[PDB]
Amino acid sequence: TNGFEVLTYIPGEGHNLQEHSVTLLRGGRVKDLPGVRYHIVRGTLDTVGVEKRRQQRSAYGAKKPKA
Amino acid sequence: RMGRVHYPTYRIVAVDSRVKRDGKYIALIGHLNPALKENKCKIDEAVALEWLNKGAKPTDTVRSLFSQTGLWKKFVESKK
Amino acid sequence: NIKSNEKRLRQNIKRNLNNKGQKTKLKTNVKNFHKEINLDNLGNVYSQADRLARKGIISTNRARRLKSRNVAVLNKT
Amino acid sequence: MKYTGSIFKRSRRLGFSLLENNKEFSKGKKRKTIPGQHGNRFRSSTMSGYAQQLQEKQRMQYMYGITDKQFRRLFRLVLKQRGNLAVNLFRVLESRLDNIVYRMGFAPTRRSARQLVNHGHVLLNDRTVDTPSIILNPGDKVRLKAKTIKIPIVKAASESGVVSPFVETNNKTFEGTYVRFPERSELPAGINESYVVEWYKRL
Amino acid sequence: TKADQEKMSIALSKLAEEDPTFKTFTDPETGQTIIAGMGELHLDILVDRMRREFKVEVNVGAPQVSFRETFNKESEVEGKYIKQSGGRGQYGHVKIRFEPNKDKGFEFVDKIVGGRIPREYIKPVQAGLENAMASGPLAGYPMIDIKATLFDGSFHEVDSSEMAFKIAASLALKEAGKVCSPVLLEPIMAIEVTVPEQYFGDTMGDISSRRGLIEGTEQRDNVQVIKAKVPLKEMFGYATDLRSFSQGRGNYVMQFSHYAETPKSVVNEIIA
RNA sequence: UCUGAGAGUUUGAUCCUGGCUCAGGAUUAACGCUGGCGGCAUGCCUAAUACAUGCAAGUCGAUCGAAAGUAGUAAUACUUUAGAGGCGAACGGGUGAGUAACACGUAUCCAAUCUACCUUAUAAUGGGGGAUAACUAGUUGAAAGACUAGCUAAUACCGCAUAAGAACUUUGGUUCGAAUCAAAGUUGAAAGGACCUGCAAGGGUUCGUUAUUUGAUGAGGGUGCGCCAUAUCAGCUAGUUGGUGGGGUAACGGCCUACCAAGGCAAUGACGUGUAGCUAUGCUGAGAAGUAGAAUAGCCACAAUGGGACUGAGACACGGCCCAUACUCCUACGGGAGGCAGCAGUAGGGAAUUUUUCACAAUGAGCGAAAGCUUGAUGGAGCAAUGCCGCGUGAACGAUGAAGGUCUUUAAGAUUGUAAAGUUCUUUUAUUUGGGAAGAAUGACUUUAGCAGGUAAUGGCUAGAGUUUGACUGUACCAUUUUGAAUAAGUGACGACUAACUAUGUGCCAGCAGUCGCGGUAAUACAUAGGUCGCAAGCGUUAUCCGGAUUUAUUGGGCGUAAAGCAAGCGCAGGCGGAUUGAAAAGUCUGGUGUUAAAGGCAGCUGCUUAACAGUUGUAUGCAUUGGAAAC
Repeated sequence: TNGFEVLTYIPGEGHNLQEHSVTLLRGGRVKDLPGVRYHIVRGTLDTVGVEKRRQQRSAYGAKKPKA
Repeated sequence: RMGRVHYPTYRIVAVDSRVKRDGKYIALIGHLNPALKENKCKIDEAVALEWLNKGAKPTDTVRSLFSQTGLWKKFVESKK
Repeated sequence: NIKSNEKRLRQNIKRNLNNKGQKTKLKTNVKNFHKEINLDNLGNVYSQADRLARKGIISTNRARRLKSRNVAVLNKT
Repeated sequence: MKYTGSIFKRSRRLGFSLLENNKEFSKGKKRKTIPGQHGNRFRSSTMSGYAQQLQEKQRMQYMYGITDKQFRRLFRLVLKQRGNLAVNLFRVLESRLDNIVYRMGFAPTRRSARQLVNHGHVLLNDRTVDTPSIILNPGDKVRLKAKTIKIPIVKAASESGVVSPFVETNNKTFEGTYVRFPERSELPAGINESYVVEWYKRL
Repeated sequence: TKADQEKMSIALSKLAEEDPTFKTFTDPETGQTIIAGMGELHLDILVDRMRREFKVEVNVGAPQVSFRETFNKESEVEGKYIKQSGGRGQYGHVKIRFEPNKDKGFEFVDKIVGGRIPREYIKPVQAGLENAMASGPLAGYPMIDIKATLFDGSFHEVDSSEMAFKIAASLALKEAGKVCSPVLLEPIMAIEVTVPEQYFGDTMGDISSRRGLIEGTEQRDNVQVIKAKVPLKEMFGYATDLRSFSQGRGNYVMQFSHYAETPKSVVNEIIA
């Protein structure tokens, strides 16, 4: 939201980058990618979100499965 | 005052009626819960006598308890 | 502003002009005593101190200190 | 969760009946095997000191249905008293209302006792209790005024009374009373309370 | 600026709560933000709210939906990438056929019979093709409608690796595309216009003068109906060219038809 | 005895120096998925950024004249005050920009202070004057207002009588800069209002006045200690360091002035710099301590910004004033008006921090004998899983285990799973019916009994009186109060640490990722289905404080090959320091005493559904005085 142009990663399968996508991130280091310590929350204001998972959909924000 | 909502409490204090409450006190005299009226208190009437000798009028409704302490029998009628 | 401040102004402005007059005449008495030393102006200041210190116009300490100083410097005359 | 849901499923992996033995012993057959489609030979490939500590703690709260925050509450309460804290805690472990009602011959299961207590059929010393976690104390009288004739469960428990010295009861008059603190020998001994109190210093 | 993009998206949030009928698209290829409007006054009032009500200052341009690319008659070239960048040797070499396929996308056919390329390298090379067509030497749009036929290759020792073959295949694809005179395809929308009588000749002359594919008449119950397969660029101002001539009493349906060959004039216009 | 649990991690391998990660807590917590509710609070930390609107601190007619209106034939009684006069306003609430220092806290000193309204204590509570307020009429404009001339009241203002008492002056009489008495010199005391009584005279009640002596309160002043880092910041300093006189503050004080000089501080770090409201304390550890100073409580600073003054006991006054600054708003354009770091609410920001909600029911504060008035304080109530505590979504029995599905891999079995079906029962909660609070054991209110100087009598006071006060609240909850399983469970992990794996897809790609690391051709590491396990209306993710980390190791580590010995010597200060005898005990221990508010916890008790929590009771660091101790 301020002037801090820094790296980040897209955690999870696929992506929803729009070259202007406003979304939320995650703080945490990744060992294999030096200089990168950031991610993107899947499903915040731009990202679609992924359902049908007993996995994340707690993280990687996605609505509770509907049946 | 203190306590909880639906659970009032107010420790009776012989405090200056012109200075705010919930602060430093020369001497705390008694306590009472106004929710359920049973008149439980820890009044002293020993240093309170000195306070009344040097004014120190407590809060508005303390005079009723003053009647129970019976100080009127020993404070106002003490010159005759 | 509020009406109460207006009433306080309407009062204390005139009370302050009155007090200014009293203080300036006390000042004039002090001046006349500074010109020459005599018992008549000593009595004048004696009266004025009681006129002004009676109310909040002049503090008791200030009046007592000034009269003590004047009578002390008079004691050598 | 307030309830484990399926209670025989709890005895599946544990291999211990919460009843005497009849929980998973007489329902058609005796299914005391651990669950899991991935089931295979497991004799010494899943048991450790940490694992046995978890097993003891798990069966301990399963016997009473204590939630984590209430578990820490009871831990602090038994900290408030001195002596051998493990055995004192175990004595407090019977201070549950539903556990006592089950042990008083007033409910065939502690689960039934809990659901009666929440329903409001119980009277604890002129005070109906809907929370079944209240702490017992010696010298407490209970009543079952009117919500007991329509309940066959409470009567069936009454005829199948339980003998206990730490409490007194007139099951034919629907009367119960907590008399004294319970004795360790009257209770199962496979549980080790020490390891859990060692495990509870993490605040 | 990208900050201007963000502030214009804030203005979009403000202006979409009143009437969200306007559509906004951020194209992944053309890039410029397309916003829909009714007419001159509608766009004007949107601009007025943007600059005065919202204090948002953004430049205004022209709508962006560009093209597709393909190429001419077939040819066959080879790719030899003997190279290295980082600490050791690298090499790869393949031989593929670059053939157009008018109605089919990427297609692979193998011609390895003498063991020139192991099956392990059959699949990566395909990907090397699938990424190589993405750029064109005229304006850079991806090349589609191509049939690829791998013929030969050479797997060497440890110097050989799969990505080296992919890069060699990419070189071959680009070289053959340069040789085989690439061409462009423009989007074409199918527009149907139904007018009682008034703008028969008007629309006829507009389509004939501007662009479009037409054939005569359709005579509906009491109206004249004309369907034109017209380039999507020709819709620029057509919404008001027809409406102004119709005094606001015009309507049509805009549906995308297909990509069609670009004439030489379009070849001269778009290039820098 | 208060009181202490680690795990993995280099490499052929082993430890070691030593880093890393998390297992644990906490959080104004934020976010995701979801989500009935009880009770306990709390609920801008971003922008002291800018704000509409309302309240936000006003009261007294028995202080005063008179005005307006009702009743009344009038007088007069009554209703309200335009205003004056008295008091509250400086309470209180909110903020943390500023401030790195008497500021907090703490012990004491004010031989150098003050402190209405409230304590003690006495002297009385007059004689007048002359004025204006309000109003009337005119002038200027739509108006706010402003200006001009006439009439007056006040417990208002100002002289005049005496001053009990004080204070000053002088003399005599005191004490280790002191305090007390006597005489004389001088000065200046009040204002009346209401009521009862009294033919009246006058007397009394009550309010108020004046001055006097004494509490308490609050403020000011004195220091010691405690109260960030920065030397890749060594000189600072001329009101500066002191002295004499004067002005001056409630008092001392270069606080300031005139004169006289040139010192003063600073290597034990001033100054400069950035970082800061401080404390009790919240949390983390057994603790030494760290964390931050939530909220609350005490203290200090501020009120759009810089000054300046204003009365008042008390302010340079959130919501008094002028100037100047900056802004905003209105102006029919001449001129004016104002300052939410008050309650909220509103705009921006962020991930985000709520109602312009109700009654002043209680409490409190203010004004007033009195009634009565104000009270965006206060108490509630609204909202939020934000934390805490607590409860349901069924329960009794119930099958070689219903149907389907899963694995096994067609075969059985298990498996989902007492979960299911089935019978029976129930209702806190969902929901109908009646009950249903204390909170007000207060406060008003007059007659009675009594007390009490008076007594002619009201009134001064204590024991009973009801007309008196509820938003909360026909509220929680409760008699199967109506019916009814009906009104309701997700989340993470499952290669190891870390208790949790099968089937399929899959091909170092897709992706997981706290670490070790997995996945390049059947992956118990990824993605799905099923299953397992753990917590649960919370579970997952992030940030940040700590434990773990004793990993800057007095407590509680080393310096040879790892990180560590200046290349060495002279080597000041300082630190450490041979023996014997004495005293003081400065240090030290210890006894007596005071202080260290409450609240925090530790423990007991009480009220809660045990419960968190609230109240009751005590528990303490530390400092000072005094008596000892003699080892060091």
